[PDB]
Amino acid sequence: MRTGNAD
Amino acid sequence: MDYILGRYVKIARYGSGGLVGGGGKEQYVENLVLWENIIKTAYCFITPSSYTAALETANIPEKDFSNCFRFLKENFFIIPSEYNNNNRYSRNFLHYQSYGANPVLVQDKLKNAKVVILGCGGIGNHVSVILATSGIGEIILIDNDQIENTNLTRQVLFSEDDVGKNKTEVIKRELLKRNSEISVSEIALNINDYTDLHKVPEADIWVVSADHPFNLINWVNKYCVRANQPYINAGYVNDIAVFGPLYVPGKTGCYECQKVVADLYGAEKENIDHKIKLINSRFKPATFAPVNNVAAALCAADVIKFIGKYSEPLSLNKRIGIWSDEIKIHSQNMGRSPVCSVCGN
Ligand SMILES: *NP(=O)(O)OC[C@H]1O[C@@H](n2cnc3c(N)ncnc32)[C@H](O)[C@@H]1O
Ligand SMILES: [Mg+2]
Ligand SMILES: [Mg+2]
Ligand SMILES: [Zn+2]
Repeated sequence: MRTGNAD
Repeated sequence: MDYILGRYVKIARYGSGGLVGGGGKEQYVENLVLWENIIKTAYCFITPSSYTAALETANIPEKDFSNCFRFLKENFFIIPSEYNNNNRYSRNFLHYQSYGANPVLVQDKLKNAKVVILGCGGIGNHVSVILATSGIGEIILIDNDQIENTNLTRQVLFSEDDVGKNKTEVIKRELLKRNSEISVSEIALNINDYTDLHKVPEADIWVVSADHPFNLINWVNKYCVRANQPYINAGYVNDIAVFGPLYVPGKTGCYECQKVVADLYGAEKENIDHKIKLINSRFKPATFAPVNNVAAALCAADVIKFIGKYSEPLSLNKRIGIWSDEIKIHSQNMGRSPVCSVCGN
């Protein structure tokens, strides 16, 4: 979780 | 000065004593005699009763009764009779009571609130319906996409008959079928430049449940700092459910305060940079409804707490991951930095 999230 | 036993109290024998209560405030009482006396005390308050009226009928020493009453009170197992008074939100009222809150005042704060759902996909679907059925008074839905068949794995308000229709219009229909006492409005908008955020209305909080481009979150963050607008982000990184941060102007850190999440989706070498950009443009998350739904659920919880004020949101100053392929919950620290280039002083 060291990159951005999708949703 | 009348107290009543909350309906959310339960009692069991366990180990060398007993249990009183359930959830975060469950207490193990090893001392059997004390456990028995707590039960006798609790029983006095099934109907609204004063301390003295209960002490009259309890038939245990006042020293013991006083101890038991303090114990029940400090866990919100007994609550003011005032706070317990048909009601579609009645199960939520038990939840608020269990934190020592007056459930009618919480409900009033939710009723008076306005929330923006920015992105009406997996996360947006699940957050919106929780908020609608919890009685958030005004919900603004923002998206510009149409429903596709692949969306039905996560996007719970959509049916097969809805494929091809606009997401905002179907969410609105489904929310009002579930709670016709609230207000829902739609905005057809794709934020593809920073400046489009000027088209998003002020609200009590934004739910940021949109994910294109990769730096939308950076845009939203900067805009919300500048506009004094609270927001919460949620979603997933493949199989990890993520929620937070919950950004509150002048109080919590922003997305850029601490430098934990990657922000260069690229390379200093142009040749390599173009390869990276292609791979990341082709990126499709490995979505899984359980991951989606966890993130959405805990995001909605923090919105209800932020507005309702009865308990502190988990994601203040934190971006929280919940793993789905192992047992793990981990927080990235996003506390305020006095040196944040975005939100500092
Ligand atoms: N995570 P997913 O299930 O793909 O849902 C995301 C929703 O958010 C919409 N969306 C994505 N980026 C934007 C922007 N920049 N503006 C407005 N809406 C956006 C997607 O259409 C999807 O429904
Ligand atoms: Mg998508
Ligand atoms: Mg789509
Ligand atoms: Zn900051």
